[PDB]
Amino acid sequence: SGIWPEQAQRHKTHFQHPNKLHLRVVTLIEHPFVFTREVDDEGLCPAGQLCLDPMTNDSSMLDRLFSSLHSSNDTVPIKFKKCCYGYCIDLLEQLAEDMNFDFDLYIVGDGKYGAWKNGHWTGLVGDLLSGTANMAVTSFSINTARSQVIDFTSPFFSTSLGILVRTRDTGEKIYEELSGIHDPKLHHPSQGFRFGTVRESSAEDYVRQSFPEMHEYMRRYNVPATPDGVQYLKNDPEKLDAFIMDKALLDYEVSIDADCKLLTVGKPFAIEGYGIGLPPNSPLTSNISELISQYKSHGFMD
Repeated sequence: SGIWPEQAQRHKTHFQHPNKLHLRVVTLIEHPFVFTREVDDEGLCPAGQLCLDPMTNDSSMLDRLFSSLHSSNDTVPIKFKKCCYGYCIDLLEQLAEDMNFDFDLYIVGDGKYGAWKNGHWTGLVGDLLSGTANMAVTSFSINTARSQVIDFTSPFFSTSLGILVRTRDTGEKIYEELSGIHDPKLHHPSQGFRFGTVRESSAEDYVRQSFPEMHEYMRRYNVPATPDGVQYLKNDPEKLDAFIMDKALLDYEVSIDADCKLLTVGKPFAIEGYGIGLPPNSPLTSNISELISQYKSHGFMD
């Protein structure tokens, strides 16, 4: 008793087996990808993952959270513990099972992508450039000037930008006959067409770098998050009109729309791609690429 590996495998590996490599993975606050909810009285997540949100994008805070999670102190408060579940959690679990690495995932304080602000990068790009975060396996659109500061991995899902407008009540029901970026009514507000986008996102930076003259309305109509904007659009007072975002993020919102008003129309344009940020000088990039290729070939990711 004590020397046998099966009898001793209670809190450690089988027999001097290399445990999961502790990595720093970060995710967003988007509900279609990770549904932020509360924990039970025991402080665990049976269906979701033990994701922590400190309400701040501080490197020391996440360092302390990872130091407390590795040890058995369990000093995290009750209301700080969250249960994240969705596509990102399942993908991270599959990657951890197929590559044997630690699936510790924390919630970023800001909850957005992070565009060029104050002459630097915020959100996830700032954490990737600082050196704290090691992987960025989540919804992350590849921008023009953003893919040159960090090494994006192979996009697991070829996403695109999709216009999300409401069906104006008219004798058939009419709507916004938009064709895409080349549409004339998209650049100039057609009869006071309010422009709205996600704050500190890739599409926002793309619009600011392409045509900054129409970015004032988008900056003044910054929404806190995607579900908040969806709920504001579904509300009776029509405050915003344009909700251009990724197609995969808005598909879940259109599917659960009980009002049959929000829908994604228009031809697929501006292929962004859900990239994965990863700092250079890392041998795990090839393994992640091979795993993504295997998932796309087998079809289990779909």
